[PDB]
Amino acid sequence: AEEQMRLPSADVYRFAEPDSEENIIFEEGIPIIKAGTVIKLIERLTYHMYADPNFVRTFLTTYRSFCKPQELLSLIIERFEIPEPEPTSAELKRFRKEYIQPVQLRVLNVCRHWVEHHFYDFERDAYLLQRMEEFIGTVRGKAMKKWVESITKIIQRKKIARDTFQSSPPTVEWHISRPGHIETFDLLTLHPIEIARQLTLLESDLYRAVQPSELVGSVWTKEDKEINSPNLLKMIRHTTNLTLWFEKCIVETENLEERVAVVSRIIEILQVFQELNNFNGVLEVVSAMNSSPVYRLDHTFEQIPSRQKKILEEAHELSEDHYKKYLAKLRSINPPCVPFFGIYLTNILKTEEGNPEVLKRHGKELINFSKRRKVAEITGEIQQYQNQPYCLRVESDIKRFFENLNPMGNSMEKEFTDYLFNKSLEIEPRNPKPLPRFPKKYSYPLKSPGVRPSN
Ligand SMILES: COc1cc2nc(C)nc(N[C@H](C)c3ccc(-c4cnc5n4CCC5)s3)c2cc1OC
Repeated sequence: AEEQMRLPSADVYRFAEPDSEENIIFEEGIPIIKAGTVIKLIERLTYHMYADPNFVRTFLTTYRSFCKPQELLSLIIERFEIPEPEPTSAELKRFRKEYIQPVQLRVLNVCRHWVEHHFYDFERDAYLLQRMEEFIGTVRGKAMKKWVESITKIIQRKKIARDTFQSSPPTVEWHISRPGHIETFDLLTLHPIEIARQLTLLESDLYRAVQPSELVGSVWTKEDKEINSPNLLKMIRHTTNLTLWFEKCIVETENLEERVAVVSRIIEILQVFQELNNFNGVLEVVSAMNSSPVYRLDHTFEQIPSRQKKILEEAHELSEDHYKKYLAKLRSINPPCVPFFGIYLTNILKTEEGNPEVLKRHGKELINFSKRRKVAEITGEIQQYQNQPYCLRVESDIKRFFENLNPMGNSMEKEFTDYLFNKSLEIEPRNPKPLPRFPKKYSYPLKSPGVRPSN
């Protein structure tokens, strides 16, 4: 074959090897890559024949699961440095025009996407950014000039990046605690509507901050979780803290009648979450009512009105049969919404545990890229809900109060959840032990203002 001899030799260039079942596999137009060696992945990422924006996006989202950022940069620079063949210039003019120029453009296309959509890599590693500017500095040619500028214009935008409502939002609601009196802020003293509004604004912001790479390769459960998954972990910790705070509010209210009022208020909070389509919020309340300390409180739930029970039961049924009702509800509503985040983590963990890192062919390891695309498709679903701002006014004091929630204190999670359950046994002992009475802890009126706003 003359076309293969037009390409460089194997002893001078590693990205012009023949394709086979020993180095690359395609899935069942543009071929979609099932698996392959890292060399073949870089080859197809910068393929001369066509543009592959789907593969570029998916590669750059997921590559950290099989290749370090330092390795990737080296490999795309090695790819870029295509050696010219020796002289006998008709062959050299075709080779430059039809192979070198396309591949070199495709490498810079990868660099542009890398810096525009995954600049955080270059924030985490300073030397990585120096190398990229070193490489983008030392270039040539008329066609590259535009790409070399566009890349360096994006880099300086991200250096600078380091350092309004459409309609009229509704009036902020208050109840017992007056505006400013932050010492009196609590579950029953703030207004339930406003608790729900401020948590939704907070959770919306945390949902939108999560980047796809934070979820790939289960990196949030590894040694470098705090650097690789800062927004993700912030979102999980909020959910952990809000859930355990609801549970703490209920079981530390030892008086039965006061505890009924606490539980009823949390169900009211959930009602406003569903008015707002904050599903994350709905399912935090559901998680709290189903926890071991709360779910067993039969005396408490006996006094909760039937309509409130029904609402809480209907919320639970969102999760039944692999979240069927939830998923039908989510696709049917209009913006704005906060999707339930927990399901995405569950399904990514099933993809990660359920598929192998590599595929065996003839004793050689090919990286399983279909595994990465599946994970990226799940992060794609996350992204489609990330541009949905709420027409709701921030209240900084209430925001700050829920931002600084720390129900566990200085306790570990297990010992705190053991405490909560032991507290549940104290306030409502198991049969046949009699139910003791406990004195009231609240000096203020327990009647809720309700969930209809003003006007
Ligand atoms: C399959 O088991 C469950 C079935 C469940 N079915 C339904 C319809 N809703 C569940 N959860 C919601 C969030 C509820 C929590 C508390 C609720 C309640 C209302 N009245 C009483 N309770 C418990 C003591 C007496 S309802 C389920 C939770 C389940 O596991 C925790």
